[PDB]
Amino acid sequence: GLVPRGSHMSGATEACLPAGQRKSGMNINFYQYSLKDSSTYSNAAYMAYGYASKTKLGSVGGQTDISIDYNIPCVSSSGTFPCPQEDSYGNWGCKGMGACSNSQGIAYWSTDLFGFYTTPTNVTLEMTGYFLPPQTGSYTFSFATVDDSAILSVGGSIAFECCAQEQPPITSTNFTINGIKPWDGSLPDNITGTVYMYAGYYYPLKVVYSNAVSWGTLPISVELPDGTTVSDNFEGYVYSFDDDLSQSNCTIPDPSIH
Ligand SMILES: OC[C@H]1O[C@@H](O)[C@@H](O)[C@@H](O)[C@@H]1O
Ligand SMILES: OC[C@H]1O[C@H](O)[C@@H](O)[C@@H](O)[C@@H]1O
Ligand SMILES: [Ca+2]
Ligand SMILES: [Ca+2]
Ligand SMILES: [Cl-]
Ligand code: NA
Ligand code: NA
Repeated sequence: GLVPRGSHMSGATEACLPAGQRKSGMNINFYQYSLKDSSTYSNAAYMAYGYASKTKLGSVGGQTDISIDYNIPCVSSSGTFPCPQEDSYGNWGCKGMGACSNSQGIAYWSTDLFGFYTTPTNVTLEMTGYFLPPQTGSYTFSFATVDDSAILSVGGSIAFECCAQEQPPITSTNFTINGIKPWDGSLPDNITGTVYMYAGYYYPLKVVYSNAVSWGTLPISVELPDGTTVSDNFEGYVYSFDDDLSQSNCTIPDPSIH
């Protein structure tokens, strides 16, 4: 045939072609989350959108290194140093530091998350931007682990609306990766999700992440169509655009036929 037939049953992921000035990296918004609240983040509506009904603490833009690896302090005999969780032991010490005099269960303030001074022990944050595939094909996004709760969403009308990156969150719960902390706190069923993408279109991307206490972890990766993996540093793949609600042609409801 002259033209491709298109993905079946309108199944292509919606993408975007924003016409404005592209910015490298994602925007990170931070919102209040209560220390040791082990229920709010179990919820889908909260992780999709309800987080933004909490106080907004601040934001930072232009972030290309997006994994989280927050370690609480150990107030040790030799000073205060961050403790990798796997090195913690007893009640409690940190291997190579001896016993720690401080509590695991209080809030701690740090710039570890994106340079923004907040409480990484207890916070929710929303990463938004557009993923630019260099290759047409299947992309597999993954979280290596999740501590405490996270989702990843890809696509127009799923992550956010085309050319409307800065708007309040949309209500879609059609997550690409559902990493929500289960009520009965095992691991989530699946912390990887696949999207078929067409090169050169901008795909809305949203990550929402919550920590309730102590350590926080979210190692983010994507496997490209060519089989290579990009981990943590997404420079060259993620971008931001200021809203332009007036750009009529911004949404591409089916890239395969566009
Ligand atoms: O923790 C989130 C991000 O914080 C930034 O300031 C850098 O340290 C990144 O390497 C890290 O991925
Ligand atoms: O699961 C509740 C909790 O368990 C541990 O205390 C640590 O792994 C925390 O980071 C985690 O939030
Ligand atoms: Ca829409
Ligand atoms: Ca935690
Ligand atoms: Cl030790
Ligand atoms: Na860690
Ligand atoms: Na520290």
